[PDB]
Amino acid sequence: NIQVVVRCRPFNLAERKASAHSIVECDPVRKEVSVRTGGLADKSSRKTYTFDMVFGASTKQIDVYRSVVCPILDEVIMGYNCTIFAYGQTGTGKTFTMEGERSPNEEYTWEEDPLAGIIPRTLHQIFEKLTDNGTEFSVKVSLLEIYNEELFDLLNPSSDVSERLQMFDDPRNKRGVIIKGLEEITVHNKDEVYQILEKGAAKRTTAATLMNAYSSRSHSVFSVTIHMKETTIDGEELVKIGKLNLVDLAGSENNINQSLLTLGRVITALVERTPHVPYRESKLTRILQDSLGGRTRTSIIATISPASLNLEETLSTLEYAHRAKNILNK
Ligand SMILES: CN1CC[C@H](N(C)C(=O)N2CC(c3cc(F)ccc3F)=C[C@@]2(CO)c2ccccc2)[C@H](F)C1
Ligand SMILES: Nc1ncnc2c1ncn2[C@@H]1O[C@H](COP(=O)(O)OP(=O)(O)O)[C@@H](O)[C@H]1O
Ligand SMILES: [Mg+2]
Repeated sequence: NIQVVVRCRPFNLAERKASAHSIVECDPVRKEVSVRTGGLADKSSRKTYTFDMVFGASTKQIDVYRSVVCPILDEVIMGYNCTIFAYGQTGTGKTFTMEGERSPNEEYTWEEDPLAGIIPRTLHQIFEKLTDNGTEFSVKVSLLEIYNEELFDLLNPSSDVSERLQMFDDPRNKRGVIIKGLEEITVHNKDEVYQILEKGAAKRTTAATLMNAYSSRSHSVFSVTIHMKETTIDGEELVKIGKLNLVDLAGSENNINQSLLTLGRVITALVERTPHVPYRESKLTRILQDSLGGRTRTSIIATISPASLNLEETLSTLEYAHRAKNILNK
């Protein structure tokens, strides 16, 4: 059930000018990825894997958004809960896929930037798809990040990062938590998206100075909750509630990341049909417990490098991502 797509990234300038030979190959139509585990391009040993979708270095943001995100957003907009994770080693494109970047030289507007990733495209699309149509709706976002088993709010402008939040269990709905003091910001219009992300980015900078390897070691959860009162062309009024969580995981490479470790152990228990699934063992899996063998529609985007130096890590990531194909939820 859980859908797992692989995204390979392009070689950088340091790799192009250093004449880099991709040890990776992608077959979208065959949904397959091949990794040369040794030897030459003349003759070689290769390892093959089959996923739910595969995107090669040539894949653009728009490609990923139309192919994977738009269908998930329609489900959220149907009153569903969905979650998408970006998993992979540092330098492979987790943040790039989830948030994207800006085109150089102030070339574009944030709505047009071909470099924009999932989070920005998604927030812009919600206001598109709903505004036109006859829908009443509010949009709330929160940005909850985990570093060394502590919780931070990257959107609260009244508090500074160093203030960690407390998490408790939800006495109402089992298998869910309440995070005390976490800000939920209302996005009044599309021209409110940008400044929200501007503020999160800003705070991220301070978090980064307060904590070592922050961008590499933290897990970030950006959630958009949609409240809709849709009045069909007829006159019916459907009240729906959707939540999409977008998770940029800490680098997969290997102190200890308890949330990463637990995540991997939760997948193992799920796919090996073990009675005990160790959710409670980390903040992340407690937060996102419903996304793992829960009533949530989840997708994993595994990001790999094409360079030869990263073979062991890309192998490790493919292997990890293949296994999660066997987790049944919803
Ligand atoms: C000086 N400032 C100029 C603007 C800058 N900025 C806001 C951004 O460009 N973004 C932050 C972001 C994002 C930030 C979060 F906290 C959480 C989630 C997210 F998706 C996405 C992108 C960058 O890839 C983006 C790329 C494309 C379109 C919009 C935004 C930043 F403020 C520096
Ligand atoms: N699919 C991609 N296309 C183009 N550049 C990419 C892609 N994936 C990653 N990159 C680049 O690789 C670098 C590290 O990427 P980043 O998104 O920060 O990854 P991570 O969050 O996994 O550590 C950045 O320079 C980003 O420009
Ligand atoms: Mg990152």
